[PDB]
Amino acid sequence: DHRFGSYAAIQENALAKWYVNAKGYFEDVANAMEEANEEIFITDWWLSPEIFLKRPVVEGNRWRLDCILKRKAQQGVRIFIMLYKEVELALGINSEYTKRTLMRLHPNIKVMRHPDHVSSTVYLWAHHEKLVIIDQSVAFVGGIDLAYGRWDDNEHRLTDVGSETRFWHGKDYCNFVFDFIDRYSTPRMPWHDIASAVHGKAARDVARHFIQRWNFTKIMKSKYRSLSYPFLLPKSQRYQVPGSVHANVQLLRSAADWSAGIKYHEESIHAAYVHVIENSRHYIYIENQFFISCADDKVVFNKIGDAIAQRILKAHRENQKYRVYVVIPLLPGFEGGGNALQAIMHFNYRTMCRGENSILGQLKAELGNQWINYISFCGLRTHAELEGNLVTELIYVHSKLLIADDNTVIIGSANINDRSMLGKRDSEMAVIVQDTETVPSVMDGKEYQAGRFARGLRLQCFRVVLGYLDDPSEDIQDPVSDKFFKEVWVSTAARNATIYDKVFRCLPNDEVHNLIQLRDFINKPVLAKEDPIRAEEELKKIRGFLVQFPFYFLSEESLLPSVGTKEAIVPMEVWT
Ligand SMILES: C[C@@H](CN1CCC2(CC1)OC(=O)NC[C@H]2c1cccc(F)c1)NC(=O)c1ccc(F)cc1
Repeated sequence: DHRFGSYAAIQENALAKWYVNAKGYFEDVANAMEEANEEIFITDWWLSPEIFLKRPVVEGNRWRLDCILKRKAQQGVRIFIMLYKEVELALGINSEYTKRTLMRLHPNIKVMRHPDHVSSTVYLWAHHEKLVIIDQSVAFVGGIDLAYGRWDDNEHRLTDVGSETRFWHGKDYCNFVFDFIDRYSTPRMPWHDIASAVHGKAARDVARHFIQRWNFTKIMKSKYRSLSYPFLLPKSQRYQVPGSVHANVQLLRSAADWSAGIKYHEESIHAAYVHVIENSRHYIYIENQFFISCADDKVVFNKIGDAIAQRILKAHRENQKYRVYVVIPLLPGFEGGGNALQAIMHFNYRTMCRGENSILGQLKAELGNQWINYISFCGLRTHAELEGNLVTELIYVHSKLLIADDNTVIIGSANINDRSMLGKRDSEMAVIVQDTETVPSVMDGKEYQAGRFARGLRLQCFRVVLGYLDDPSEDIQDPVSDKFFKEVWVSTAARNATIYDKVFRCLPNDEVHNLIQLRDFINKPVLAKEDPIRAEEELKKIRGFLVQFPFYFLSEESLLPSVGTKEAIVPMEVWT
Protein backbone atom coordinates (compact mmCIF):
# COMPACT_ATOMS: atom_id res chain seq x y z
CA ASP A 1 0.00 0.00 0.00
CA HIS A 2 2.90 2.36 -0.87
CA ARG A 3 4.25 3.66 -4.16
CA PHE A 4 5.13 0.79 -6.53
CA GLY A 5 3.61 -1.53 -3.92
CA SER A 6 6.80 -1.28 -1.86
CA TYR A 7 7.09 -1.99 1.84
CA ALA A 8 8.92 1.33 2.40
CA ALA A 9 7.44 4.78 1.97
CA ILE A 10 8.90 7.63 -0.07
CA GLN A 11 11.33 9.34 2.32
CA GLU A 12 11.26 12.88 0.96
CA ASN A 13 14.47 14.92 1.36
CA ALA A 14 16.83 12.19 2.54
CA LEU A 15 20.62 11.93 2.47
CA ALA A 16 21.99 9.70 -0.28
CA LYS A 17 25.22 9.04 -2.17
CA TRP A 18 26.12 7.02 -5.26
CA TYR A 19 29.29 4.98 -5.75
CA VAL A 20 31.03 4.04 -8.99
CA ASN A 21 33.25 0.98 -8.41
CA ALA A 22 33.93 -0.55 -4.99
CA LYS A 23 37.03 1.43 -3.94
CA GLY A 24 35.06 4.40 -2.65
CA TYR A 25 32.23 2.12 -1.54
CA PHE A 26 34.48 -0.14 0.56
CA GLU A 27 36.20 2.92 2.03
CA ASP A 28 33.02 4.65 3.21
CA VAL A 29 31.58 1.42 4.60
CA ALA A 30 34.81 0.99 6.59
CA ASN A 31 34.71 4.55 7.95
CA ALA A 32 31.01 4.12 8.78
CA MET A 33 31.57 0.79 10.54
CA GLU A 34 34.46 2.13 12.63
CA GLU A 35 32.19 4.87 14.02
CA ALA A 36 29.38 2.47 14.89
CA ASN A 37 27.93 2.62 18.40
CA GLU A 38 25.12 0.05 18.72
CA GLU A 39 24.60 -2.26 15.72
CA ILE A 40 25.97 -3.41 12.37
CA PHE A 41 23.70 -5.31 9.96
CA ILE A 42 25.34 -7.26 7.15
CA THR A 43 23.90 -9.60 4.54
CA ASP A 44 25.83 -10.95 1.57
CA TRP A 45 25.52 -13.54 -1.16
CA TRP A 46 29.26 -14.18 -0.73
CA LEU A 47 31.45 -12.82 2.08
CA SER A 48 35.25 -12.99 2.37
CA PRO A 49 36.44 -12.05 5.88
CA GLU A 50 40.09 -11.25 5.08
CA ILE A 51 39.70 -8.47 2.49
CA PHE A 52 40.91 -4.88 2.88
CA LEU A 53 38.32 -2.11 2.58
CA LYS A 54 40.94 0.67 2.42
CA ARG A 55 43.54 0.30 -0.32
CA PRO A 56 46.47 0.63 -0.78
CA VAL A 57 47.03 -1.37 2.40
CA VAL A 58 47.43 1.38 4.98
CA GLU A 59 47.73 0.51 8.66
CA GLY A 60 48.39 -3.23 8.75
CA ASN A 61 45.15 -5.18 9.11
CA ARG A 62 43.28 -2.22 10.61
CA TRP A 63 40.89 -2.03 7.64
CA ARG A 64 40.63 -5.77 6.97
CA LEU A 65 36.97 -6.78 7.07
CA ASP A 66 37.28 -9.38 9.83
CA CYS A 67 39.43 -7.02 11.92
CA ILE A 68 37.02 -4.11 11.42
CA LEU A 69 34.20 -6.29 12.74
CA LYS A 70 36.44 -7.66 15.49
CA ARG A 71 37.46 -4.15 16.61
CA LYS A 72 33.89 -2.84 16.84
CA ALA A 73 32.43 -6.01 18.37
CA GLN A 74 34.89 -5.61 21.27
CA GLN A 75 33.45 -2.13 22.01
CA GLY A 76 30.01 -3.51 22.87
CA VAL A 77 28.68 -3.26 19.31
CA ARG A 78 26.27 -6.04 18.33
CA ILE A 79 27.00 -7.18 14.77
CA PHE A 80 24.52 -9.35 12.87
CA ILE A 81 25.49 -11.05 9.60
CA MET A 82 23.09 -12.97 7.34
CA LEU A 83 24.74 -15.19 4.73
CA TYR A 84 23.34 -17.19 1.83
CA LYS A 85 23.63 -20.96 2.26
CA GLU A 86 25.29 -22.09 -0.98
CA VAL A 87 24.40 -25.31 -2.76
CA GLU A 88 26.22 -28.45 -1.62
CA LEU A 89 27.73 -28.77 -5.10
CA ALA A 90 28.99 -25.16 -4.99
CA LEU A 91 32.67 -25.82 -4.33
CA GLY A 92 33.80 -22.18 -4.45
CA ILE A 93 31.61 -20.84 -1.62
CA ASN A 94 32.10 -22.20 1.91
CA SER A 95 29.65 -20.30 4.11
CA GLU A 96 30.19 -22.74 6.99
CA TYR A 97 33.83 -21.64 7.15
CA THR A 98 33.10 -17.91 7.21
CA LYS A 99 30.24 -18.52 9.65
CA ARG A 100 32.62 -20.10 12.17
CA THR A 101 35.45 -17.74 11.19
CA LEU A 102 33.37 -14.63 11.88
CA MET A 103 31.81 -15.92 15.11
CA ARG A 104 35.17 -17.10 16.47
CA LEU A 105 36.32 -13.47 16.56
CA HIS A 106 33.98 -12.21 19.29
CA PRO A 107 30.71 -13.39 20.90
CA ASN A 108 29.08 -10.09 19.86
CA ILE A 109 29.19 -11.41 16.26
CA LYS A 110 26.28 -13.70 15.38
CA VAL A 111 25.77 -15.14 11.89
CA MET A 112 22.76 -16.92 10.36
CA ARG A 113 22.64 -18.77 7.04
CA HIS A 114 19.57 -19.18 4.85
CA PRO A 115 18.23 -21.38 3.20
CA ASP A 116 18.18 -24.08 5.87
CA HIS A 117 20.38 -27.09 5.16
CA VAL A 118 18.40 -29.32 7.54
CA SER A 119 15.04 -28.48 5.95
CA SER A 120 13.30 -31.17 3.92
CA THR A 121 12.33 -28.46 1.42
CA VAL A 122 14.43 -27.77 -1.69
CA TYR A 123 15.39 -24.17 -2.42
CA LEU A 124 16.16 -23.06 -5.98
CA TRP A 125 16.70 -19.36 -5.29
CA ALA A 126 19.27 -17.33 -3.36
CA HIS A 127 19.72 -14.25 -1.17
CA HIS A 128 21.48 -11.93 -3.61
CA GLU A 129 20.89 -8.59 -1.86
CA LYS A 130 23.94 -6.75 -0.50
CA LEU A 131 23.27 -4.24 2.28
CA VAL A 132 25.32 -3.01 5.24
CA ILE A 133 23.41 -1.10 7.91
CA ILE A 134 25.12 0.76 10.75
CA ASP A 135 22.99 1.75 13.77
CA GLN A 136 19.92 1.83 11.45
CA SER A 137 21.05 5.36 10.54
CA VAL A 138 23.49 4.71 7.67
CA ALA A 139 22.82 1.94 5.15
CA PHE A 140 24.56 0.81 1.95
CA VAL A 141 22.65 -0.77 -0.95
CA GLY A 142 24.01 -1.87 -4.31
CA GLY A 143 25.35 -4.80 -6.26
CA ILE A 144 28.77 -5.00 -4.57
CA ASP A 145 29.37 -7.93 -2.23
CA LEU A 146 32.03 -7.88 0.49
CA ALA A 147 33.85 -10.57 -1.46
CA TYR A 148 37.01 -11.35 -3.40
CA GLY A 149 37.50 -9.52 -6.68
CA ARG A 150 34.95 -6.76 -6.08
CA TRP A 151 37.40 -4.00 -5.17
CA ASP A 152 38.44 -1.95 -8.20
CA ASP A 153 39.04 1.66 -9.23
CA ASN A 154 38.18 3.59 -12.38
CA GLU A 155 41.22 2.46 -14.38
CA HIS A 156 40.32 -1.26 -14.07
CA ARG A 157 43.87 -2.56 -14.07
CA LEU A 158 44.68 -6.03 -15.38
CA THR A 159 48.09 -6.24 -13.67
CA ASP A 160 49.17 -6.35 -10.04
CA VAL A 161 52.79 -7.52 -9.94
CA GLY A 162 54.12 -4.83 -7.59
CA SER A 163 55.52 -5.48 -4.13
CA GLU A 164 54.98 -0.76 -7.11
CA THR A 165 51.93 -1.38 -4.92
CA ARG A 166 50.07 -4.69 -4.69
CA PHE A 167 46.33 -3.99 -4.61
CA TRP A 168 44.70 -7.45 -4.89
CA HIS A 169 46.42 -9.66 -2.31
CA GLY A 170 46.21 -13.44 -2.50
CA LYS A 171 42.84 -14.85 -3.51
CA ASP A 172 41.47 -11.34 -4.13
CA TYR A 173 43.32 -11.49 -7.49
CA CYS A 174 40.90 -13.60 -9.53
CA ASN A 175 39.54 -14.11 -13.04
CA PHE A 176 36.06 -15.66 -13.29
CA VAL A 177 36.02 -15.91 -17.12
CA PHE A 178 37.48 -18.87 -19.03
CA ASP A 179 43.82 -24.22 -10.46
CA PHE A 180 44.84 -20.99 -8.72
CA ILE A 181 45.46 -18.42 -11.43
CA ASP A 182 49.01 -17.26 -12.11
CA ARG A 183 49.41 -13.59 -11.24
CA TYR A 184 52.46 -13.26 -13.52
CA SER A 185 51.09 -15.06 -16.60
CA THR A 186 47.33 -14.34 -16.60
CA PRO A 187 45.53 -11.03 -16.02
CA ARG A 188 42.70 -10.50 -13.56
CA MET A 189 39.08 -9.81 -14.47
CA PRO A 190 38.22 -6.22 -13.43
CA TRP A 191 35.05 -5.47 -11.47
CA HIS A 192 32.73 -2.70 -12.64
CA ASP A 193 29.87 -2.27 -10.18
CA ILE A 194 27.54 0.38 -8.74
CA ALA A 195 26.42 0.93 -5.14
CA SER A 196 24.79 3.66 -3.06
CA ALA A 197 24.28 4.89 0.49
CA VAL A 198 21.28 6.36 2.34
CA HIS A 199 20.73 7.97 5.74
CA GLY A 200 17.97 8.72 8.20
CA LYS A 201 14.52 7.18 7.90
CA ALA A 202 15.49 5.59 4.59
CA ALA A 203 18.22 3.67 6.41
CA ARG A 204 15.61 2.55 8.94
CA ASP A 205 13.56 1.29 5.99
CA VAL A 206 16.56 -0.80 4.91
CA ALA A 207 16.89 -2.02 8.50
CA ARG A 208 13.26 -3.17 8.74
CA HIS A 209 13.90 -5.47 5.79
CA PHE A 210 16.90 -6.90 7.64
CA ILE A 211 14.94 -7.33 10.87
CA GLN A 212 12.04 -9.08 9.13
CA ARG A 213 14.35 -11.62 7.51
CA TRP A 214 16.42 -12.13 10.66
CA ASN A 215 13.41 -12.84 12.88
CA PHE A 216 11.83 -14.93 10.11
CA THR A 217 14.91 -17.10 9.62
CA LYS A 218 15.20 -17.67 13.38
CA ILE A 219 11.66 -19.08 13.54
CA MET A 220 12.21 -21.31 10.51
CA LYS A 221 15.47 -22.49 12.06
CA SER A 222 13.58 -23.25 15.29
CA LYS A 223 11.43 -25.85 13.51
CA TYR A 224 14.53 -28.07 13.82
CA ARG A 225 16.64 -26.70 16.72
CA SER A 226 16.55 -23.92 19.30
CA LEU A 227 18.74 -20.85 18.71
CA SER A 228 20.77 -18.84 21.23
CA TYR A 229 20.29 -15.72 19.07
CA PRO A 230 18.09 -12.73 19.95
CA PHE A 231 15.18 -11.12 18.11
CA LEU A 232 15.87 -7.74 16.52
CA LEU A 233 13.72 -4.61 16.78
CA PRO A 234 13.42 -1.56 14.49
CA LYS A 235 14.60 1.78 15.84
CA SER A 236 12.10 4.54 16.58
CA GLN A 237 11.70 8.08 15.27
CA ARG A 238 23.88 11.49 14.04
CA TYR A 239 26.41 10.26 11.48
CA GLN A 240 26.74 11.39 7.87
CA VAL A 241 29.01 10.18 5.07
CA PRO A 242 30.86 13.02 3.31
CA GLY A 243 29.61 13.96 -0.15
CA SER A 244 25.93 13.00 0.12
CA VAL A 245 23.13 15.03 -1.47
CA HIS A 246 19.50 15.68 -0.59
CA ALA A 247 16.92 13.89 -2.75
CA ASN A 248 13.79 11.74 -2.68
CA VAL A 249 14.66 8.15 -1.79
CA GLN A 250 12.47 5.04 -1.72
CA LEU A 251 13.51 1.47 -0.96
CA LEU A 252 12.51 -1.46 -3.17
CA ARG A 253 12.89 -5.21 -2.79
CA SER A 254 12.14 -8.66 -4.18
CA ALA A 255 10.87 -10.81 -1.32
CA ALA A 256 8.58 -13.81 -0.89
CA ASP A 257 7.43 -16.21 1.82
CA TRP A 258 10.45 -18.51 1.52
CA SER A 259 12.92 -15.60 1.87
CA ALA A 260 11.38 -12.96 4.16
CA GLY A 261 8.24 -14.74 5.36
CA ILE A 262 5.92 -12.22 3.68
CA LYS A 263 2.30 -13.08 2.93
CA TYR A 264 2.23 -11.67 -0.62
CA HIS A 265 5.42 -11.54 -2.67
CA GLU A 266 6.93 -8.15 -3.46
CA GLU A 267 8.47 -7.03 -6.76
CA SER A 268 8.77 -3.29 -6.20
CA ILE A 269 12.14 -3.25 -7.97
CA HIS A 270 10.47 -4.68 -11.07
CA ALA A 271 7.58 -2.20 -11.11
CA ALA A 272 9.94 0.76 -10.66
CA TYR A 273 12.08 -0.34 -13.60
CA VAL A 274 8.99 -0.34 -15.82
CA HIS A 275 7.68 2.96 -14.42
CA VAL A 276 10.98 4.84 -14.75
CA ILE A 277 11.37 3.46 -18.27
CA GLU A 278 7.79 4.35 -19.23
CA ASN A 279 7.95 7.90 -17.82
CA SER A 280 11.42 8.73 -19.18
CA ARG A 281 11.36 11.82 -21.39
CA HIS A 282 14.85 11.80 -22.92
CA TYR A 283 17.28 8.93 -22.33
CA ILE A 284 17.82 5.68 -20.42
CA TYR A 285 21.20 4.40 -19.23
CA ILE A 286 21.32 0.66 -18.47
CA GLU A 287 24.25 -1.10 -16.77
CA ASN A 288 23.41 -4.67 -15.80
CA GLN A 289 25.05 -8.07 -15.35
CA PHE A 290 22.30 -9.86 -17.30
CA PHE A 291 19.86 -8.79 -20.03
CA ILE A 292 17.09 -11.42 -19.86
CA SER A 293 13.66 -9.98 -20.66
CA CYS A 294 11.12 -9.66 -23.50
CA ALA A 295 8.43 -11.84 -21.96
CA ASP A 296 6.81 -14.71 -23.84
CA ASP A 297 4.70 -15.99 -20.88
CA LYS A 298 6.40 -19.40 -21.13
CA VAL A 299 9.93 -19.06 -19.69
CA VAL A 300 10.56 -15.29 -19.42
CA PHE A 301 8.07 -13.03 -17.65
CA ASN A 302 9.62 -9.70 -16.59
CA LYS A 303 8.42 -6.67 -18.52
CA ILE A 304 11.61 -4.58 -18.77
CA GLY A 305 12.65 -5.60 -22.28
CA ASP A 306 9.14 -5.08 -23.63
CA ALA A 307 9.00 -1.67 -21.93
CA ILE A 308 12.24 -0.50 -23.55
CA ALA A 309 11.14 -1.47 -27.07
CA GLN A 310 7.61 -0.07 -26.68
CA ARG A 311 9.02 3.20 -25.31
CA ILE A 312 11.26 3.65 -28.35
CA LEU A 313 8.30 3.05 -30.67
CA LYS A 314 6.51 5.93 -28.97
CA ALA A 315 9.57 8.12 -29.57
CA HIS A 316 9.60 7.08 -33.23
CA ARG A 317 5.88 7.90 -33.46
CA GLU A 318 6.02 11.32 -31.76
CA ASN A 319 9.22 12.37 -33.61
CA GLN A 320 10.95 12.57 -30.23
CA LYS A 321 14.72 12.22 -29.96
CA TYR A 322 15.45 9.26 -27.68
CA ARG A 323 18.66 7.45 -26.72
CA VAL A 324 18.89 4.16 -24.85
CA TYR A 325 22.17 2.84 -23.45
CA VAL A 326 22.51 -0.86 -22.58
CA VAL A 327 25.79 -2.04 -21.05
CA ILE A 328 26.27 -5.75 -20.26
CA PRO A 329 29.28 -8.07 -19.94
CA LEU A 330 30.68 -9.54 -23.14
CA LEU A 331 30.33 -12.96 -21.48
CA PRO A 332 28.55 -14.19 -18.34
CA GLY A 333 30.69 -14.73 -15.27
CA PHE A 334 31.09 -18.52 -15.16
CA GLU A 335 34.01 -20.96 -15.27
CA GLY A 336 31.84 -22.89 -25.00
CA GLY A 337 31.70 -26.01 -22.86
CA GLY A 338 29.60 -24.79 -19.96
CA ASN A 339 26.01 -25.19 -18.84
CA ALA A 340 25.21 -21.81 -17.24
CA LEU A 341 27.21 -19.80 -19.79
CA GLN A 342 25.46 -21.20 -22.87
CA ALA A 343 22.02 -20.80 -21.30
CA ILE A 344 22.61 -17.23 -20.14
CA MET A 345 24.19 -16.16 -23.44
CA HIS A 346 21.15 -17.58 -25.23
CA PHE A 347 18.49 -15.76 -23.20
CA ASN A 348 20.57 -12.57 -23.33
CA TYR A 349 20.75 -12.69 -27.13
CA ARG A 350 17.06 -13.63 -27.19
CA THR A 351 16.31 -10.34 -25.44
CA MET A 352 18.72 -8.27 -27.53
CA CYS A 353 18.56 -9.33 -31.20
CA ARG A 354 17.63 -13.01 -31.79
CA GLY A 355 13.90 -13.52 -32.31
CA GLU A 356 10.70 -11.73 -33.23
CA ASN A 357 10.02 -11.08 -29.52
CA SER A 358 13.48 -9.52 -29.04
CA ILE A 359 14.00 -5.77 -28.67
CA LEU A 360 15.42 -5.21 -32.15
CA GLY A 361 12.82 -7.62 -33.50
CA GLN A 362 10.03 -5.43 -32.15
CA LEU A 363 11.92 -2.39 -33.44
CA LYS A 364 12.81 -3.60 -36.95
CA ALA A 365 9.21 -4.77 -37.52
CA GLU A 366 8.16 -1.09 -37.78
CA LEU A 367 11.25 1.13 -38.28
CA GLY A 368 13.68 -1.25 -39.99
CA ASN A 369 17.40 -0.54 -39.80
CA GLN A 370 16.74 2.87 -38.17
CA TRP A 371 16.89 1.42 -34.66
CA ILE A 372 20.54 2.55 -34.66
CA ASN A 373 19.37 6.11 -33.89
CA TYR A 374 17.72 5.07 -30.60
CA ILE A 375 19.38 2.12 -28.83
CA SER A 376 22.97 0.97 -28.41
CA PHE A 377 24.34 -2.24 -26.88
CA CYS A 378 27.93 -2.25 -25.65
CA GLY A 379 30.41 -4.13 -23.50
CA LEU A 380 33.62 -3.35 -21.64
CA ARG A 381 37.16 -4.41 -22.51
CA THR A 382 40.70 -3.25 -21.77
CA HIS A 383 44.31 -4.20 -22.49
CA ALA A 384 47.63 -4.17 -20.65
CA GLU A 385 51.30 -5.15 -20.83
CA LEU A 386 52.16 -8.10 -18.57
CA GLU A 387 55.53 -9.85 -18.02
CA GLY A 388 56.53 -8.50 -21.45
CA ASN A 389 53.54 -9.87 -23.40
CA LEU A 390 50.41 -7.96 -24.42
CA VAL A 391 47.26 -9.40 -22.81
CA THR A 392 43.59 -8.46 -22.79
CA GLU A 393 40.54 -9.32 -20.70
CA LEU A 394 36.94 -8.15 -20.66
CA ILE A 395 35.68 -5.98 -17.81
CA TYR A 396 32.79 -7.67 -16.02
CA VAL A 397 30.03 -5.12 -15.48
CA HIS A 398 28.24 -6.53 -12.42
CA SER A 399 26.45 -3.25 -11.68
CA LYS A 400 22.65 -3.19 -11.52
CA LEU A 401 22.04 0.43 -12.50
CA LEU A 402 19.32 2.43 -14.25
CA ILE A 403 19.45 6.17 -14.97
CA ALA A 404 16.79 8.29 -16.68
CA ASP A 405 16.55 11.93 -17.77
CA ASP A 406 19.27 13.06 -15.30
CA ASN A 407 16.61 13.02 -12.57
CA THR A 408 15.80 9.38 -11.69
CA VAL A 409 18.31 6.68 -10.66
CA ILE A 410 17.82 3.06 -9.52
CA ILE A 411 20.76 1.31 -7.82
CA GLY A 412 20.56 -2.17 -6.37
CA SER A 413 21.51 -5.82 -6.57
CA ALA A 414 18.71 -7.00 -8.88
CA ASN A 415 19.76 -8.13 -12.34
CA ILE A 416 17.47 -7.78 -15.37
CA ASN A 417 16.18 -11.34 -15.24
CA ASP A 418 13.23 -13.26 -13.85
CA ARG A 419 15.45 -14.48 -11.01
CA SER A 420 15.86 -10.94 -9.66
CA MET A 421 12.73 -9.14 -10.87
CA LEU A 422 9.81 -11.52 -10.26
CA GLY A 423 10.22 -11.18 -6.48
CA LYS A 424 9.13 -14.74 -5.78
CA ARG A 425 12.51 -15.95 -7.10
CA ASP A 426 15.81 -14.51 -5.85
CA SER A 427 15.68 -12.05 -2.97
CA GLU A 428 16.97 -8.63 -4.03
CA MET A 429 16.99 -5.05 -2.78
CA ALA A 430 17.31 -1.76 -4.65
CA VAL A 431 16.78 1.97 -4.16
CA ILE A 432 15.21 4.62 -6.39
CA VAL A 433 16.48 8.19 -6.00
CA GLN A 434 14.57 11.06 -7.58
CA ASP A 435 16.33 14.41 -7.61
CA THR A 436 15.01 17.66 -6.13
CA GLU A 437 18.05 19.95 -6.38
CA THR A 438 18.63 21.15 -9.94
CA VAL A 439 21.89 22.07 -11.66
CA PRO A 440 22.22 23.76 -15.08
CA SER A 441 22.90 21.19 -17.78
CA VAL A 442 22.40 20.53 -21.49
CA MET A 443 19.99 18.10 -23.13
CA ASP A 444 19.17 18.06 -26.85
CA GLY A 445 21.31 21.18 -27.20
CA LYS A 446 18.93 23.33 -25.14
CA GLU A 447 19.14 24.49 -21.52
CA TYR A 448 18.25 21.69 -19.08
CA GLN A 449 17.90 21.83 -15.29
CA ALA A 450 19.27 18.42 -14.29
CA GLY A 451 19.47 16.98 -10.80
CA ARG A 452 22.74 16.82 -8.89
CA PHE A 453 22.52 13.14 -7.93
CA ALA A 454 21.57 11.74 -11.33
CA ARG A 455 23.57 14.00 -13.66
CA GLY A 456 26.59 13.58 -11.38
CA LEU A 457 26.26 9.81 -11.60
CA ARG A 458 25.78 9.83 -15.38
CA LEU A 459 28.76 12.15 -15.87
CA GLN A 460 30.97 9.88 -13.77
CA CYS A 461 29.57 6.82 -15.56
CA PHE A 462 30.18 8.39 -18.99
CA ARG A 463 33.75 9.43 -18.13
CA VAL A 464 34.85 5.93 -17.07
CA VAL A 465 33.60 4.00 -20.10
CA LEU A 466 34.36 6.71 -22.70
CA GLY A 467 37.88 7.62 -21.52
CA TYR A 468 37.22 11.28 -20.64
CA LEU A 469 38.23 10.82 -16.99
CA ASP A 470 40.63 13.43 -15.62
CA ASP A 471 40.12 15.16 -18.94
CA PRO A 472 38.33 18.25 -20.33
CA SER A 473 35.07 16.24 -20.60
CA GLU A 474 33.70 18.76 -23.09
CA ASP A 475 31.63 16.61 -25.48
CA ILE A 476 29.82 14.47 -22.89
CA GLN A 477 27.76 17.18 -21.18
CA ASP A 478 24.72 16.53 -23.42
CA PRO A 479 23.79 12.81 -23.47
CA VAL A 480 20.96 12.95 -26.01
CA SER A 481 22.62 15.22 -28.59
CA ASP A 482 23.11 13.85 -32.09
CA LYS A 483 26.76 14.89 -31.77
CA PHE A 484 27.36 12.91 -28.58
CA PHE A 485 25.33 9.80 -29.42
CA LYS A 486 26.58 9.22 -32.96
CA GLU A 487 30.06 10.78 -32.93
CA VAL A 488 31.15 9.92 -29.38
CA TRP A 489 29.28 6.96 -27.91
CA VAL A 490 28.74 4.74 -30.95
CA SER A 491 31.98 5.92 -32.58
CA THR A 492 34.14 5.10 -29.56
CA ALA A 493 32.36 1.78 -29.02
CA ALA A 494 32.72 0.70 -32.65
CA ARG A 495 36.37 1.75 -32.99
CA ASN A 496 37.59 -0.02 -29.84
CA ALA A 497 35.82 -3.28 -30.72
CA THR A 498 37.57 -3.44 -34.10
CA ILE A 499 41.00 -2.56 -32.67
CA TYR A 500 40.85 -5.37 -30.11
CA ASP A 501 39.64 -7.79 -32.79
CA LYS A 502 42.52 -6.78 -35.09
CA VAL A 503 45.19 -6.68 -32.36
CA PHE A 504 44.14 -9.50 -30.02
CA ARG A 505 41.75 -11.67 -32.10
CA CYS A 506 39.66 -11.94 -28.92
CA LEU A 507 36.26 -13.52 -28.13
CA PRO A 508 33.33 -12.83 -28.36
CA ASN A 509 33.43 -12.08 -32.07
CA ASP A 510 30.46 -11.50 -34.34
CA GLU A 511 32.56 -13.21 -37.03
CA VAL A 512 32.43 -16.60 -35.27
CA HIS A 513 29.04 -18.29 -35.64
CA ASN A 514 29.81 -21.89 -34.64
CA LEU A 515 31.87 -23.88 -32.15
CA ILE A 516 33.80 -25.42 -35.06
CA GLN A 517 34.56 -21.89 -36.27
CA LEU A 518 35.80 -21.09 -32.75
CA ARG A 519 38.62 -23.67 -32.79
CA ASP A 520 40.04 -22.44 -36.11
CA PHE A 521 39.78 -18.76 -35.17
CA ILE A 522 42.00 -19.03 -32.08
CA ASN A 523 44.63 -21.34 -33.64
CA LYS A 524 45.31 -18.46 -36.14
CA PRO A 525 48.25 -16.06 -35.68
CA VAL A 526 47.65 -13.17 -33.28
CA LEU A 527 48.76 -9.64 -34.14
CA ALA A 528 49.62 -8.74 -30.53
CA LYS A 529 52.28 -11.46 -30.30
CA GLU A 530 53.81 -11.52 -33.79
CA ASP A 531 54.07 -7.72 -34.19
CA PRO A 532 54.16 -6.16 -30.71
CA ILE A 533 55.50 -2.80 -31.90
CA ARG A 534 52.62 -2.41 -34.36
CA ALA A 535 50.13 -3.64 -31.74
CA GLU A 536 51.31 -1.23 -29.04
CA GLU A 537 51.09 1.72 -31.45
CA GLU A 538 47.64 0.60 -32.63
CA LEU A 539 46.42 0.03 -29.07
CA LYS A 540 47.18 3.69 -28.27
CA LYS A 541 44.08 4.75 -30.25
CA ILE A 542 41.71 3.17 -27.71
CA ARG A 543 39.71 5.59 -25.55
CA GLY A 544 38.00 4.09 -22.52
CA PHE A 545 36.62 0.57 -22.22
CA LEU A 546 33.45 0.83 -24.31
CA VAL A 547 33.23 -1.71 -27.15
CA GLN A 548 30.29 -2.74 -29.32
CA PHE A 549 28.48 -5.93 -28.41
CA PRO A 550 28.81 -8.75 -30.98
CA PHE A 551 25.36 -9.83 -32.12
CA TYR A 552 26.34 -12.95 -34.07
CA PHE A 553 28.68 -14.75 -31.65
CA LEU A 554 27.79 -18.45 -31.87
CA SER A 555 24.73 -17.43 -33.88
CA GLU A 556 24.39 -20.82 -35.60
CA GLU A 557 24.54 -22.68 -32.26
CA SER A 558 21.30 -23.72 -30.58
CA LEU A 559 20.70 -24.04 -26.86
CA LEU A 560 18.59 -27.21 -26.59
CA PRO A 561 20.90 -29.70 -28.41
CA SER A 562 24.03 -28.55 -26.56
CA VAL A 563 22.61 -28.45 -23.02
CA GLY A 564 19.73 -30.93 -23.35
CA THR A 565 19.87 -34.62 -22.44
CA LYS A 566 17.62 -37.57 -23.24
CA GLU A 567 15.76 -37.37 -19.88
CA ALA A 568 16.31 -33.97 -18.26
CA ILE A 569 15.11 -32.94 -14.80
CA VAL A 570 16.46 -29.37 -14.47
CA PRO A 571 13.83 -26.77 -15.43
CA MET A 572 14.98 -24.14 -17.89
CA GLU A 573 13.39 -21.44 -15.71
CA VAL A 574 16.47 -21.57 -13.43
CA TRP A 575 18.69 -19.73 -15.93
CA THR A 576 16.10 -17.09 -16.89
C1 LIG B 1 31.54 -13.34 -10.93
C2 LIG B 1 30.37 -13.98 -10.21
C3 LIG B 1 29.25 -14.31 -11.20
N1 LIG B 1 28.09 -15.02 -10.64
C4 LIG B 1 27.09 -15.23 -11.69
C5 LIG B 1 25.92 -16.04 -11.17
C6 LIG B 1 25.25 -15.34 -9.98
C7 LIG B 1 26.31 -15.01 -8.93
C8 LIG B 1 27.50 -14.27 -9.53
O1 LIG B 1 24.75 -14.04 -10.49
C9 LIG B 1 23.82 -13.35 -9.81
O2 LIG B 1 23.64 -12.19 -10.10
N2 LIG B 1 23.11 -13.95 -8.84
C10 LIG B 1 23.27 -15.33 -8.39
C11 LIG B 1 24.07 -16.15 -9.43
C12 LIG B 1 23.21 -16.71 -10.55
C13 LIG B 1 23.28 -18.05 -10.88
C14 LIG B 1 22.51 -18.57 -11.91
C15 LIG B 1 21.67 -17.75 -12.63
C16 LIG B 1 21.63 -16.43 -12.30
F1 LIG B 1 20.80 -15.61 -13.00
C17 LIG B 1 22.37 -15.88 -11.29
N3 LIG B 1 30.83 -15.19 -9.54
C18 LIG B 1 31.20 -15.21 -8.26
O3 LIG B 1 30.97 -14.26 -7.50
C19 LIG B 1 31.98 -16.40 -7.79
C20 LIG B 1 32.91 -17.00 -8.64
C21 LIG B 1 33.63 -18.10 -8.22
C22 LIG B 1 33.40 -18.60 -6.97
F2 LIG B 1 34.11 -19.69 -6.56
C23 LIG B 1 32.49 -18.05 -6.11
C24 LIG B 1 31.77 -16.95 -6.53
